[PDB]
Amino acid sequence: HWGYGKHNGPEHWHKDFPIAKGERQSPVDIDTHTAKYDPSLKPLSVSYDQATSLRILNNGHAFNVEFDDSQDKAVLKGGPLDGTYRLIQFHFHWGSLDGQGSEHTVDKKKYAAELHLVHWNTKYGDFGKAVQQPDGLAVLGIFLKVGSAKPGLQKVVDVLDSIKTKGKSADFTNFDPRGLLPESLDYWTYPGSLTTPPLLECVTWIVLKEPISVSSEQVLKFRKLNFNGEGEPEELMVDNWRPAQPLKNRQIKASFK
Ligand SMILES: C=CCOc1ccc(S(N)(=O)=O)cc1
Ligand SMILES: C=CCOc1ccc(S(N)(=O)=O)cc1
Ligand SMILES: [Zn+2]
Repeated sequence: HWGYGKHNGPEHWHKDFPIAKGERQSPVDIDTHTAKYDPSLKPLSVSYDQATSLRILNNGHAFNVEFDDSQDKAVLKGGPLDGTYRLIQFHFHWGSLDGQGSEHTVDKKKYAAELHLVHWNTKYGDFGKAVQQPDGLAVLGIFLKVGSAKPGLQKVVDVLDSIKTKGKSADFTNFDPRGLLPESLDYWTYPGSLTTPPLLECVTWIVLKEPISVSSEQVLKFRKLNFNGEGEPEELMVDNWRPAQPLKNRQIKASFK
């Protein structure tokens, strides 16, 4: 089973998931000087007012806050996207130290963590079909830096004690993901992939320029989670990020000048 350890981490993934060495892998370094402003890019439309969170799950790789995606309740549209993409879950990647944890980097800078809000293109009917399409998913990525607390994150932080180990889930209703966004929706965008196996090349990445700030105490609580299941040897869930992959034949576009 793949993971983030010395013996099953990102350098090993290609042996079971050969697309790991593909033409549009994620994450990437965002070279801010080389990214080109695209004045034809529309503003993002984030419509989360009717979002229905259901549950939070430790899946052994991260924790997912899951949403009801059986109707257009929380959707992403506009920007580089054609059509409507429904929010299915969000999760984070984070480090063992404040100086690493993000998957995307900005001029080689690593942030302490990165939030991924995962959406699937409604024209494909469900998430499983969507991941088989080159325009199946839109993932909104948001960097986290350590400073002031993010009040809208605290409800997530406080439930983590109940899902410490792999396979644990807890009810998690009425959570409003709007509380996780920064003020600005300026973004970079490029075609890429899932950043974990199966590494499918199905994602339009939309990475916000403005990080959110979270407190040291908030990120410390992420680091108390476990990769392992209950009753197994404890391995802290930290450094669950894939490093930047070759950009290859891609251009990163900026929504802003
Ligand atoms: C649960 C936290 C909610 O966070 C926000 C934060 C801002 C808004 S808005 N765009 O209406 O001013 C709505 C919800
Ligand atoms: C197809 C099952 C796995 O689903 C996902 C969904 C999203 C991601 S990521 N880190 O690229 O946002 C990784 C794996
Ligand atoms: Zn992710």
